[PDB]
Amino acid sequence: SSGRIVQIIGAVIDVEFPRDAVPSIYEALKVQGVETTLEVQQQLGDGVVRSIAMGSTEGLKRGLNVDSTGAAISVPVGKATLGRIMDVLGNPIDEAGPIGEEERWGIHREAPSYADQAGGNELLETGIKVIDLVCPFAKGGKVGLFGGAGVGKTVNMMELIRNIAIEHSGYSVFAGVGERTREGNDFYHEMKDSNVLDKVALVYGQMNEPPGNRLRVALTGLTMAEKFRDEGRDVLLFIDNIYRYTLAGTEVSALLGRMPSAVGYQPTLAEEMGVLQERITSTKKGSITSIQAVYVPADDLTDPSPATTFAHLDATVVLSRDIASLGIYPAVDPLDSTSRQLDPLVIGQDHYDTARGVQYVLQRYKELKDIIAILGMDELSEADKLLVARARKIQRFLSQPFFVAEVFTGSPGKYVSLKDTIAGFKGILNGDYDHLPEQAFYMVGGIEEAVEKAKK
Amino acid sequence: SSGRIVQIIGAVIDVEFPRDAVPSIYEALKVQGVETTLEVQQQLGDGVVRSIAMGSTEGLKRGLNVDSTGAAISVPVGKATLGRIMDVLGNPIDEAGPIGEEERWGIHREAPSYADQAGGNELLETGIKVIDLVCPFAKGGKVGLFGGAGVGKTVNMMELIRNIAIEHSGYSVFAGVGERTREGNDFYHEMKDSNVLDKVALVYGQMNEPPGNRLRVALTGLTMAEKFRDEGRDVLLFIDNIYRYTLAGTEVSALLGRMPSAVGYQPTLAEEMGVLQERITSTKKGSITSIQAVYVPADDLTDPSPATTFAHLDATVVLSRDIASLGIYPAVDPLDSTSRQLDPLVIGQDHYDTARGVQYVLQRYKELKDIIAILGMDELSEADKLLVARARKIQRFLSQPFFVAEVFTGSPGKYVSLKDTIAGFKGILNGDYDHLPEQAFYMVGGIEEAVEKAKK
Amino acid sequence: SSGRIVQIIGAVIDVEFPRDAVPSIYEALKVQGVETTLEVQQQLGDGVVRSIAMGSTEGLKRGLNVDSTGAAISVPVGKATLGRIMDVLGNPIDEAGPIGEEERWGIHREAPSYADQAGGNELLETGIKVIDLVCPFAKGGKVGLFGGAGVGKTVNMMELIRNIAIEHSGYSVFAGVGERTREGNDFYHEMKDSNVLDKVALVYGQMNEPPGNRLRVALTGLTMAEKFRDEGRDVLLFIDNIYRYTLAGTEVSALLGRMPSAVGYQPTLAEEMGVLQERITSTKKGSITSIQAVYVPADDLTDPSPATTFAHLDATVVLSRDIASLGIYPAVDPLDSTSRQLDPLVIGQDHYDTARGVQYVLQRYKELKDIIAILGMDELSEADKLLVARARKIQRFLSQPFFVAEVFTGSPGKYVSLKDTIAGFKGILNGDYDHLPEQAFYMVGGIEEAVEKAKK
Amino acid sequence: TIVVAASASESAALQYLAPYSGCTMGEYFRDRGEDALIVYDDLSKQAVAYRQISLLLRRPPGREAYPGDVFYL
Amino acid sequence: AVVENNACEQAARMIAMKNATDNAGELISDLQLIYNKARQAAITQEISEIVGGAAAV
Ligand SMILES: Nc1ncnc2c1ncn2[C@@H]1O[C@H](COP(=O)(O)OP(=O)(O)O)[C@@H](O)[C@H]1O
Ligand SMILES: Nc1ncnc2c1ncn2[C@@H]1O[C@H](COP(=O)(O)OP(=O)(O)O)[C@@H](O)[C@H]1O
Ligand SMILES: Nc1ncnc2c1ncn2[C@@H]1O[C@H](COP(=O)(O)OP(=O)(O)O)[C@@H](O)[C@H]1O
Ligand SMILES: [Mg+2]
Ligand SMILES: [Mg+2]
Repeated sequence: SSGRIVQIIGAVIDVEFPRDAVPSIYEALKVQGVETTLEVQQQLGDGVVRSIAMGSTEGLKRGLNVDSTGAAISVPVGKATLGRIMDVLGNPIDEAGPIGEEERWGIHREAPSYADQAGGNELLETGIKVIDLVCPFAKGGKVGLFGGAGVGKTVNMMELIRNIAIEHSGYSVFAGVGERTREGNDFYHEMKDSNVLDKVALVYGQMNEPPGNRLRVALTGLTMAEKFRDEGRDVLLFIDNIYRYTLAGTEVSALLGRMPSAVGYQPTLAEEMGVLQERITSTKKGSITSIQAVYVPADDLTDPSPATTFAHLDATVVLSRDIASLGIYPAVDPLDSTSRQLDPLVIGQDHYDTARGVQYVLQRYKELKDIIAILGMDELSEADKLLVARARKIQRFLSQPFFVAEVFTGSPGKYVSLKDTIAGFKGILNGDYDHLPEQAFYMVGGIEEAVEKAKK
Repeated sequence: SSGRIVQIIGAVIDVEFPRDAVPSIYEALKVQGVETTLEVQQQLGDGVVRSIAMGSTEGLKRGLNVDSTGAAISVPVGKATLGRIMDVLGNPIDEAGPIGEEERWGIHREAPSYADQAGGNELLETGIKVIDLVCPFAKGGKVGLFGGAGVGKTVNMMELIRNIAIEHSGYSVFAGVGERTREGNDFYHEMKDSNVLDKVALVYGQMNEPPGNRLRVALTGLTMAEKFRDEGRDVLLFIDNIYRYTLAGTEVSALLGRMPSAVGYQPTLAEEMGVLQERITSTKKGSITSIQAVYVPADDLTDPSPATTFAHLDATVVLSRDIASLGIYPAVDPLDSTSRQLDPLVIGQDHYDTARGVQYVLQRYKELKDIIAILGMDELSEADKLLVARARKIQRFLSQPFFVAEVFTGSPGKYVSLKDTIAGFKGILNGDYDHLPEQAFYMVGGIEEAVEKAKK
Repeated sequence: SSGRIVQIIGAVIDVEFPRDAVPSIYEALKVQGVETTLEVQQQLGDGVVRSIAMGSTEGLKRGLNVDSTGAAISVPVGKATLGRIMDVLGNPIDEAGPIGEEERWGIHREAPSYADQAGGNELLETGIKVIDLVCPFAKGGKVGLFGGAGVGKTVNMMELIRNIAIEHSGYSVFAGVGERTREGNDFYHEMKDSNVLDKVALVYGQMNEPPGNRLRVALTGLTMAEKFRDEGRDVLLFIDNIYRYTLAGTEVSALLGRMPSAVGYQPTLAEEMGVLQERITSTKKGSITSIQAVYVPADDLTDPSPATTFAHLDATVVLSRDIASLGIYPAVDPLDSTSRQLDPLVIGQDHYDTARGVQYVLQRYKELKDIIAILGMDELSEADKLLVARARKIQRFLSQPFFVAEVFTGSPGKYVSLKDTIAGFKGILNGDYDHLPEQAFYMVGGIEEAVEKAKK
Repeated sequence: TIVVAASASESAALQYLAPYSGCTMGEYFRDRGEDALIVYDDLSKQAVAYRQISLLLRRPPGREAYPGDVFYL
Repeated sequence: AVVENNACEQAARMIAMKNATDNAGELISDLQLIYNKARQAAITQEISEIVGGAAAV
């Protein structure tokens, strides 16, 4: 049946329905004669429901007829979503026609049960040396990405999108939570030019959209990722900024009139984060792994938003402006970046000792560099100068030419295995390559390629 | 028609009138029997108006009949107001009987239009070294004396009144808003004993008066100044504390049914301030030169009230508690004070370079102060040791004995001309006085008196 | 007559009675089917009263009958309470049978009048060096032990119970307000095994209890003590934690329909404290020496509850988490702790000068902390270095092993007389001990033990 | 000396009114050509008593739950 | 002997100033935590006052 608009206050709209036809919480409603969607938030009673417009409310009036759809916001899922740009409701924002969908799924569901969890920890082989050695990702895990602009964040996402599809038969989904319209257009062309667009589904909630759109885009992208996982795949879910998901929840909570919590956040802060993060896991069919960019308010790591997010992160990848100047384009900081999987009871004693060996040598070199600067290179012992030489070789061997970066590097891309990554660094730590020049260990991929690059 | 009091709560009173005889916004009402005036602030509906008492409510009761006057508060204006002390309602508060008015104006009015504004840069000399150097005032300009409690706002204003109003050929309006009754008595006897009371109109609303009185006293004084400006005359308008106008609005805002904003202020803080401040201006008919003292709650210049006030003024003079705590008066901060006249095109290149030269030395001394505290003074360069000595001399050469402050210091007052100020600071910056001790520059006047003081 | 439960919200219950039979404020009511007791707080109108339950509300429902008792909560008083444990309602909770009461008193009374007050300046030696030096206690006066969580409040009270029962021959009353149930069991068996129990009355309302019990237990203990004071006896009234009486009031305040004050506290915060604190006094009939532990929320001494308590005490002992972190016990702050008895006319000049000298030394040492923190002790002046050395010795000489702490440490307890306390600190101030190492003063009781500790 | 007492156990109304009662007793000498001195041992406690009454009367709170007219007090 | 002691004075000072720089950073680190605690507390108090006044008006 149908109801009538009774009150309009900004993005908040109240609708009255017959006592026998009141729509459910989270049900999607359609205004007759206008392209406006309302998501139901609360049942006030006496037939009246409180909803949030998923669009602009300009030109709406009291008394307009509204229709119930019988289910939550339902979006297209499957193969047809690849290489397409969509809004929060699943509409094709690109001027490429209708999506060739075969099925539609509602955006709200429970996380997989206690019985649906996978039987252990399985690393996701990214094929990138520095990440697979120092920042090992677990399948079904959540990775926090930290750093400023112009440090390789976009190129690193495109390489991961290429490798999951070509080396693991998977797919990717990108959720633009509070996306800037200029950057959203630039990213779409960069992926078309890099030939990765047909391997990813793009869902954008732009900054100029109402709070309800920015809050639900993460669930729309997650619903598309859930479909591929059920197919029998390992999937990558990229979230453009997890802080903007928290802020959209704060904005919606204030519009609905709820009493604010500590530091002004919504009272539901931990539950809203848990509802999103608990769906990203390794099941008994497939595994959704997520890469999420993280923003820290006022540089305070104790602030409720950073605090809550860090509770669901399995790894932290930090991109460094200093490392980029050195010339290592991946730009991941081996000392600041960390992973909960860097444990001998998970990755075995060999991988753990090799990774901790690289971190120890790189720590000592950072201390020695201040000594060499303040007092001079002649002041160091013979053992310390030998360490400096191995540290420099390790530092350059952390570099790698990516297939999406051939335009910048002028060289073909490389996919190094975890086995080849461990063997190369273990050899340099033991001194098996002490005769080779450090440059021979720059932009080569596996350790056998350094040997030849040195031969010429 | 006639109305009945229906609700008294503190200074706010509700009056119910026939639904065909509801008085206008800002309309004045009179209580029957009791001598009390109420101004309509809001029309709640059903013939009821919300009003604020311009007196005490201890004698008011529910059911007292109230009369509609058909207009807003009408105060006497013109020549009859000179040499008289008056309240918010324009009644005489001196024993000299009634005022021979020939016209009454309404305290509420529109601000002059954009086409009526006038621009002038005539330099006005004050006789104070710090102001004449970094805050040069202009005829027809707006000046603000910003400061906390006990730093010199009243004293400095009295010195200006003496160095300007006494010589000023035109008329003058002095408005005491939320002032101490003792200061008002001392100033009245001072204007009367100095024979200058004949050219000064005095309006007083002290701290012992009801919120409504302190909320409209500024509009009464300004209405008298506007009558004189519109006659084509040049006028001086001195306001003792314009903060008391904002505070009276905060004290009454919550009882008027308004939700509070940041730092517990009325949600109408910026509009209530703009409506008053835009009338205090120099149009194309006559010129109002105005000096306002601005209280800074808890010495915090970021507080919403002080922060909203800076944009309304041409000259901003800042008084510092840290300078006053060192026994240095006037306690003007030469790094936070500013004027639109501090421009090479208006004041000349020599004055401008001397002012910027003094500010550069003081900013450099502010950052060397911590070094000297922890390590000591011998660990500085020869250039820094010399700069610290000159900064301490400039900081003491800005102090000045005032004629209105002889009861507090015991020392005779001094008036320094702009030529003498520039010469004294240019000499200290150049090095012409690097032999005299820093104590020779404390409380003296012109640079010759520092030379005489040094010998003794 | 009989009323009906009309509303239930947590610990607060509304009951409706016939208009001619409405119970008075503080009247006790009993629920017919469960015998649960309720205390009337306010009369709401229409025959409805609001009350707090003196027990659990689980299982209660609307429509149950309620009986008015015609009087306030009345508890047994006199000799029959000695060596017995009671709850908030005066029921025995020690399994030893009924109390042989001759009379009962209501728990609400007015404080004694101005003309029934008594002045006590007789010093009460505690045996603790820090307290006997800077916080001298007096017979018939009030003491407050202020401190954060786990800083020493209960340990310092148990030591004061042990060393004050040496000279005192009368009765004691102990009120356990919202503290650990294990600590009440430990104290009861300790006194029972030591044969001290027949001179102490015990009342409990611990952390396990509902809000109504924790809110009224303090009144029940004080009422029994008042019976002994008014029989012309010298009594000791010990309160396990006075902050819990105020906190139980905060949990119930919003349910009583009151608007909250600063940091969520009840608007009635200072009156509730005074109404209980004023009754705890030495009248002309008898004396009530009282020692109260005062909890400090999140270590903030500026919090409204601790801030409001200081004015009700004769001696203030302020414990600190920093002093406790260095190893010192008792962790008293000599600079924050004070007493009304620290006067030359009460204690003599010699003790007063020793205390003034100790404080002067520590105050200067506190001021040099930041300089030593960045540059170390070696840059201080010759005199400064000497003070820093005496300040460090005075600090460890304020440490003392207690007889209630030999179980925690294993070292034996020490009792130090006032004469030995003055002599030890006077010697350290004069420089008579400048040749001993600092660690010869830590936990040494008397100064002679420091001389014998320095031999190792 | 005249001593005016409104102790900690007395009604918040008596603590709120005590400074005005003492002021009125001092004003008797002022109005008759004599000199007087008055000490208010704690105006911060008078403000806390006024805040209690105002919150129980359900008047809207200000800057630290204090009444809007605490300056005028 | 004098000249060698001057070389020792310079080296000793190098170490003293390194220690002082490190100690300063530790104090900055501790103060920044107290500052963040004060920043968060100021926001919660203001919101309570805004909500409290709006729940009356
Ligand atoms: N892997 C790479 N190989 C070579 N150059 C790179 C690489 N990653 C980043 N860069 C350089 O850094 C620039 C910015 O990288 P990008 O991924 O777009 O960072 P961001 O998205 O923050 O702007 C690139 O245009 C390129 O010049
Ligand atoms: N120029 C000055 N010279 C000497 N003392 C001064 C001067 N200005 C202020 N003071 C001191 O401070 C008081 C003036 O403060 P006042 O002008 O009333 O400050 P405000 O109006 O900012 O509260 C004097 O009583 C005196 O003690
Ligand atoms: N030697 C000590 N002397 C005093 N207090 C100590 C000592 N060592 C540790 N503390 C701790 O102080 C606690 C008691 O004080 P506190 O926690 O402040 O009292 P409360 O139980 O009332 O909260 C003890 O249980 C003990 O663990
Ligand atoms: Mg003043
Ligand atoms: Mg305890």
